[PDB]
Amino acid sequence: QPEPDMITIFIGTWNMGNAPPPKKITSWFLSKGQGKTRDDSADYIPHDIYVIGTQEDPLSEKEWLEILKHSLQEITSVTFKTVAIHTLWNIRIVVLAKPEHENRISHICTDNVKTGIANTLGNKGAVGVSFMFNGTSLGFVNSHLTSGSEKKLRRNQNYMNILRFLALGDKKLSPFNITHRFTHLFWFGDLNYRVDLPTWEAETIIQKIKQQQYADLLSHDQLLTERREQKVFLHFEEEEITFAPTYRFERLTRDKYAYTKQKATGMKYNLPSWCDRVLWKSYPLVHVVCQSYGSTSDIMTSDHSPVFATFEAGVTSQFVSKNGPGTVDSQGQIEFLRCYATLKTKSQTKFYLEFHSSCLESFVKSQEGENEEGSEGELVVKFGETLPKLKPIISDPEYLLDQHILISIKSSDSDESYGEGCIALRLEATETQLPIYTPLTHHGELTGHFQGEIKLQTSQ
Ligand SMILES: Cc1cccc(NC(=O)[C@@H]2CCCN2)n1
Repeated sequence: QPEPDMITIFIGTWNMGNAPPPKKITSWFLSKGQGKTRDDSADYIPHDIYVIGTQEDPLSEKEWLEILKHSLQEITSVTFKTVAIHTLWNIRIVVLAKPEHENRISHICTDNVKTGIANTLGNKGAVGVSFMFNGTSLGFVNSHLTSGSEKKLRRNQNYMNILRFLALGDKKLSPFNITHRFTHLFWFGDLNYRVDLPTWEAETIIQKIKQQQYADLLSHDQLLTERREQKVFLHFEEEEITFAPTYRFERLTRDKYAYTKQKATGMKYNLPSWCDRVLWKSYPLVHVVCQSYGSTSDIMTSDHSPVFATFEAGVTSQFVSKNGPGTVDSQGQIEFLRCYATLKTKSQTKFYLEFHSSCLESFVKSQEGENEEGSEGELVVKFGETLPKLKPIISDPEYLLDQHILISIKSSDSDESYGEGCIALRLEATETQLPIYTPLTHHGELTGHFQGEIKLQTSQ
């Protein structure tokens, strides 16, 4: 039975509004409703992995798992296995996988982050799951961010706290946050970003939605504008939105948006918004294709509609050679040539690099670089041809060209990372000097760049 080189992943996000679900929720898992929807001809084909994020979820874990499994079994005639379930307050993540994937799944991790301080601490935050699928690391974050149209900056802060503090994936990747630990990272939830238009324009917005004319609304969506200004979700992707705003509906119909201020809302307006979102970030040159992104039309127990997204995701096999794992394969080498980091920092410490990758027995520390001043103010750290030659565990090009090198640039004085990035080994040529590049981030914000040349030797 061959190992797969691609799987499909379902991501769902639903703010259930503290109400139990209706008896049938299959439309969600079938990607049917509004937006980019799934072909009817695929309805019986199971996804490999289903990841369900809920917010304002009133059910017990047991109650929701029974509904989910019975839903999938009705669609696919497959009894899915539970990979993980984790709940913080009313924020929950469930990961289910086809039983044939049991032997392929390992290193299952869960964690949560509570985002608020005092007043603000006690119901917002995030849950997450990670695991390995054969040679591929997968991370999943369900976040419920701060509500209210005038709190976009709090939402951005909530995002940075979650990616700093959520402890998923390989703890040996100590310089790296979740935005660098996974081949594929999916971040979804009730992100709570709103369409920023005047209150007086509510009925105009409703009209636009009834005409399915979303362009002048999406141009005011706070998540799209904050992303375009590099204030949040730097280096993540989102499919184009082609479904109506998923909040705030009157319950038991989808015919009415309930936007007007009420005591129950804290006297805040809830103009129709795309609160409920799915974003992803995959390592460079790994296959990831969104095959659906939309909302259901027939699940009406909440003031939100469920959102679905599905993905093709490239995966790699576990590799065993005569040599690695458990020795190097001297037929393999990675040389980083004429590299330099450009940093935005005002500090004047010396810096060194660390190279981390599951193609190495353990991470590699470089010598200190040579600091120079850039023409426009910047620190430039030069490494020359001084960098340690990296010795991968397997030299077979079918393995090595699918790997990635994580890079951290660290202060000699503090051993703190000033920037993290990732380089693909999916090169146009081996035994050939080729340009490489990554942006460098720290706490998910841009802090610099790393560029230079690579020379990769494989057994071919
Ligand atoms: C589908 C599923 C759910 C939960 C766990 C797993 N698989 C594993 O944990 C494998 C079994 C042997 C060691 N690792 N698969």
